[PDB]
Amino acid sequence: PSDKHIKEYLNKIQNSLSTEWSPCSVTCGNGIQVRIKPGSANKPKDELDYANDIEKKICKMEKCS
Amino acid sequence: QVQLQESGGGLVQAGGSLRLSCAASGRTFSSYSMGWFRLVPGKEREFVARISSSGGNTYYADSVRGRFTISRDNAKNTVYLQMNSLKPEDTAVYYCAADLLQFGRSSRAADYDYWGQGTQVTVSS
Repeated sequence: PSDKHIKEYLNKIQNSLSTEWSPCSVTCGNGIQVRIKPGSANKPKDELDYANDIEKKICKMEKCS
Repeated sequence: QVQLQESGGGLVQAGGSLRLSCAASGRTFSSYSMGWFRLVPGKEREFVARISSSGGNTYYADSVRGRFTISRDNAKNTVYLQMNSLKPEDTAVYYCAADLLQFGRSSRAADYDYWGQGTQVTVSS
């Protein structure tokens, strides 16, 4: 997933960010999963640093048909 | 793909003030968080300030806190950096940068998506 894909997904769930892993951003192909890092728990939305506070991992789904 | 262009650099006496501006082409400026960075030769680009896409939240490096102000006019597709009480240590090429992330903090140059071409700012004692 591109930087644009990751950030546009964060913008969409921006008021739903929590320490819980999000679902995959896509149902097919490669997407991202995001969460607030446990060390950053309870940091309000507007204090979250993109690099330091938001954990991001790739989620691979089945190819798109 | 949005084009960013700075204006306002130049020579200024220590203790003086300067207003830099940065204009975005097209019709996407309002969807970006905007940032300013500065390049001293021999170091990485240093974060100066950031403003969310709405303009409701701003963030500063401690080296300019209390002296610089970042603001935006979404009607003009322009972001601004007002610099007061300038010091010789403020001498640098200043760059605007656009971030697709519309909220939160971001202080690393690598995590911004579009860049202007830089305007030199020189502060003599």
